[PDB]
Amino acid sequence: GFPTELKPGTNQFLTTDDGVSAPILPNFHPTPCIHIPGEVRNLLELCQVETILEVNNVPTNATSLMERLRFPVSAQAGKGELCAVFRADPGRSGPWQSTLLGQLCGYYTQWSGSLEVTFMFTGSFMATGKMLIAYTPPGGPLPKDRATAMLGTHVIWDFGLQSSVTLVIPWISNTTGLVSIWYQTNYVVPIGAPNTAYIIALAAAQKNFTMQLCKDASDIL
Amino acid sequence: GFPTELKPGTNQFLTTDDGVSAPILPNFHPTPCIHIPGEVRNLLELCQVETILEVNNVPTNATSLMERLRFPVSAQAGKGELCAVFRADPGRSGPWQSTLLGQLCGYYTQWSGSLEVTFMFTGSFMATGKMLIAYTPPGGPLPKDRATAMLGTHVIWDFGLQSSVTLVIPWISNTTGLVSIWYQTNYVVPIGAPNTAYIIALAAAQKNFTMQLCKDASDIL
Amino acid sequence: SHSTAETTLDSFFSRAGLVGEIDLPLEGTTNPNGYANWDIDITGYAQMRRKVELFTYMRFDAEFTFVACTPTGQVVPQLLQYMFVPPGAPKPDSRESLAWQTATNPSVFVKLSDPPAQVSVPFMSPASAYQWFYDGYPTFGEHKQEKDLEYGACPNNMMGTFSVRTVGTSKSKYPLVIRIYMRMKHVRAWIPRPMRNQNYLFKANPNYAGNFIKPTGASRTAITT
Amino acid sequence: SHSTAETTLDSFFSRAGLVGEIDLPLEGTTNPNGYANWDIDITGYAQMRRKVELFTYMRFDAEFTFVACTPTGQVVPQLLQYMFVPPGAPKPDSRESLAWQTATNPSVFVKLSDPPAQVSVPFMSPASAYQWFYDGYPTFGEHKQEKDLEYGACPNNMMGTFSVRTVGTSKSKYPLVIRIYMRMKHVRAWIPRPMRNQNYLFKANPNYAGNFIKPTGASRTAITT
Amino acid sequence: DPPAQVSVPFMSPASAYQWFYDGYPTFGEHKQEKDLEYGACPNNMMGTFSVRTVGT
Amino acid sequence: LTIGNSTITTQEAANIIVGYGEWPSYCSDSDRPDVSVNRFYTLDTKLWEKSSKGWYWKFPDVLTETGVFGQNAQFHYLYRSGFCIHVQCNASKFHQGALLVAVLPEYVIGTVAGGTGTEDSHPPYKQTQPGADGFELQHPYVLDAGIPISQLTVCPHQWINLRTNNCATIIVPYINALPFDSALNHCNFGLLVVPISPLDYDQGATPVIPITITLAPMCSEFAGLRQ
Repeated sequence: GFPTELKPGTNQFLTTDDGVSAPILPNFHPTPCIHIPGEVRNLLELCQVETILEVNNVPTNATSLMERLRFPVSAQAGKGELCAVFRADPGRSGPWQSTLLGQLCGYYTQWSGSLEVTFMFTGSFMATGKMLIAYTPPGGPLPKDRATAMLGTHVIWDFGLQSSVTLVIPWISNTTGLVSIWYQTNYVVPIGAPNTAYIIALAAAQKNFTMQLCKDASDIL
Repeated sequence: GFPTELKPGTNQFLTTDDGVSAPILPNFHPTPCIHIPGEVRNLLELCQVETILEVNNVPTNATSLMERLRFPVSAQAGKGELCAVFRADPGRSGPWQSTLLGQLCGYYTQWSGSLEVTFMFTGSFMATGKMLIAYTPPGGPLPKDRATAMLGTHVIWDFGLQSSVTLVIPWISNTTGLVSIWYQTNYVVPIGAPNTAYIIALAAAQKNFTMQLCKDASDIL
Repeated sequence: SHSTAETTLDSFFSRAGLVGEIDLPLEGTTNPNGYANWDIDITGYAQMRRKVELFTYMRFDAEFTFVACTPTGQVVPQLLQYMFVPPGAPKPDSRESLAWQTATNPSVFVKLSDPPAQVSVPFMSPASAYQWFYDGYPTFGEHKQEKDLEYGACPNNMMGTFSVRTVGTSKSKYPLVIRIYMRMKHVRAWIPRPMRNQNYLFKANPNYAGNFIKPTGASRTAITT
Repeated sequence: SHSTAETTLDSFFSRAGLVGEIDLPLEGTTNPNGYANWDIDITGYAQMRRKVELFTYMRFDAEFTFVACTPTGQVVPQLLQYMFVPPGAPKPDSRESLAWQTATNPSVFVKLSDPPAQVSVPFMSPASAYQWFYDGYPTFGEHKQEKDLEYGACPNNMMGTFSVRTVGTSKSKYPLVIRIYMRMKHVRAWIPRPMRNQNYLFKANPNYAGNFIKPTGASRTAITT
Repeated sequence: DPPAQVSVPFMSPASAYQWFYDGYPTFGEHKQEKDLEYGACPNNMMGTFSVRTVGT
Repeated sequence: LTIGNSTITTQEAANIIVGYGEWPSYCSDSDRPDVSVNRFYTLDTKLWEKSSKGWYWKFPDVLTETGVFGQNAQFHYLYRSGFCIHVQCNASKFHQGALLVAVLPEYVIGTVAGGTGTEDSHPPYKQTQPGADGFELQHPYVLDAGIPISQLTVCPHQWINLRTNNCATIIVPYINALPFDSALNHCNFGLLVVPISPLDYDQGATPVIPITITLAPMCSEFAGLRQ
């Protein structure tokens, strides 16, 4: 007869309780671990994967399926407006729902990290011109004029250098800044050259992405 | 089959039982502790806070709200009686219910500690006179004459020294002594001077305040 | 002081008291759908909020146990299991919602004949710590001139709720009586502020009326002893 | 990073949710024989398979607990003991099969008043690890032009099932309600693959229909802001 | 469960209980009149318990 | 140093008292304009009357319109600087008074419920930015904040005694909840003043007492970032 105290909460079922039980058959040996030269242990491998983001979600026809992946640009438009990226928020709707991180955030609430964008130029061999991509810092509203854009951080994009240009946003959380893309100058070509081109964009995140709070939310269905 | 004894009192619910449970999710990391240069650990910080105590709880009109915080004094009264502090007891009603310690004692029974009072003089620049504040020690009844007041501890209050005067009551518990304030002398001024002044008082407790027994009493409502 | 062993801080904070009460009417008009959701609203009751309002910066886990019985104190053999939805996911509105089918939400099941249940949940709020006061505009959006469509109902600040169902093909035929006790595990405070002295008029606002009150009027007149 | 103690992987995977539901009708037409067999089919439900399909190489043991109650949450004193047949032996078809008399199969019996049952079973599949995808012909026979007589029903891939009977001379007269929770013990993955985006049409095949869908169409037009 | 074992601390404001008292039990400064609550003095005992039944 | 006819300062032998040995300093852990910031401008004079009850201002809301650097900082939400506040009361030998000055962090604003029906409407657009006009008190027990006046002693405070000295200075440290936080979204602090002695004087004396507010950043900043 050993005395023992009965703590409250005996028949409660706990979802987060990690339990272990003795195997029924202690004699069967599981299959040996397979040795492979390359070894990967952590989920960090997914954080460096590149994903394409698209804006022209207007068409829905069957025979227009392949053109979705890019956005065309033409010389007919003059000093207009190329693309209007929505507020950068993986949780909210928009281009970010297709990405891996946005799906991962579907069970989660608070996120923070850095953002980088890469651009490469695919024009004609004889063309000359200058492109500029700038991100407006927080506080500043949407750029009405290019003067309000220049006060923010801007990077020069020459046509002799293709993709070594790197832009970094120091910190994004959850309110924030906005990014806009205008026509820096019109792409002009002489006779015997195509009148249309295409532009490819890249987007990734740095190592400083972290998670704090789990959420019991499921987006499916 | 391990033998075990069942102690009595298994289904009882205990209010004071401190229990710990395993977290459901062992992977989420709580937010890191924030480092600040100044650090405070104990509740003792509240014990050195000064609180004003008032006696003239008679008026209740709306347009007399600001005058409550002081008590006026005039030269018309001659050798009368300034203020009659009730029995010093934070538990009982009176000026002490507004103080922090008295509210803290609302769940508690036995208290002991030292008391100190500070007075500063705010009269005219040309006036001359002498004030005296004395606390009657225990045993002695309420002072009928100033002779019975002088046998107790008294402190001289000159008008050249403002607030460096300190009076200490060695020990108060829960029966006790009484404190009374008379007009030491009438405040007289010549022509071209105000006929009314005001006096400010201070009250605090020493480090020797302690608590012994908790009580299951709530004063609200 | 001389000895501070009996003056231990342990008794200074630890006090268990009744905080909540959940009823399950078998028919009704306020709740005719047969199910109710109870979010953890500490600010709901004045008597408990008085103790809490002395504190400004705090983050801690929670421990709850559930007891059900009859008004005569008799015990009955009924078993329940409790399921929790993260605060991030929206709470169910109608019975046909998908919240009851979610398998990704962890659950723990215990009986009643066993010693009392002890369960703990982590701090899942995206912020660093809870804030009882906010000298500004609660919304954390870039828009500072308009108002959100979901104004008034902002579950983004609380910590979620629990769903209760009965095991069996048919619905339960007995109403139960349940009382809840609340406690703090860790105590850490930074900025000390005063408490409240007058009563509260609204549940979510400390506003007052035109009938002012006075702390005490015991002294008939200050002139006399 | 600076501190990774709160970012522990423990909360990244551990989530308990409802996965299965077994009914015991006292009479019926779908199951008029009074007994049912439930094989462990993870691929049966779309919502759970979405989490699992991110993983390719895995082998692990299982832990299950069984709870039975009424729709009103009342508890009843009923005891069950569970018997498991190895996957190698064929599953019973008729009541007069020899599977109920097999003594060589180990069994563990626990009550209900005791703390919740924790049981574990080893990995008995003849293969090294489970394979969710197979770019070829599933049969492992030397014949590569004909088809087996048992096509369609291939229990050689699953992990078996359980048999449930009632203790007593006569049959039980109460139906029960049972819910099951599923979890992983060890997490180890090698080859990362994408998940699914569109819905499923058949249970065992990912085929799609001619009505294509689009991830989002929130932007009314891309030309404007 | 096994039989309940509960313990409560000494919460009386005094140092220890006193069964005998060669004087006047009241600890007030007044020594000639009597308190309004004479006869019922819960200030010496250790309190009581409240019992209610769970159920509507 | 000041363009005009006012370069008033508060001596050079002030008596600074540290609080709990945590004087403000630079947080430069890991877990050039210095010419135009060191110059101080004197705010306009104000006339104190008998019926005045007090004033309160929101920080740094007042400096958005006043300062030259205030205008271009409306889109740059970052700001971090400590302040030194000097208070002095110019009075002769025929005036009596006492002043209570303290800082109350997160000065919350509470609405009022008057009339036969306890329902309040939205504040108007004009009163959103009162400027130098400010507001007027209605219930001074709560000071539009629900707080009894007597209990403010929990925060740093100072007593203005005219018996010996006339000018006093108080120093407060900068406090924030996060290592980096927005300044234009979260209110920093506010100033509170309460009159203790009603204005009393005889004929022939000065019936007006100047009110002086002095701003001077005792702790210089580097600043400059996107926040």
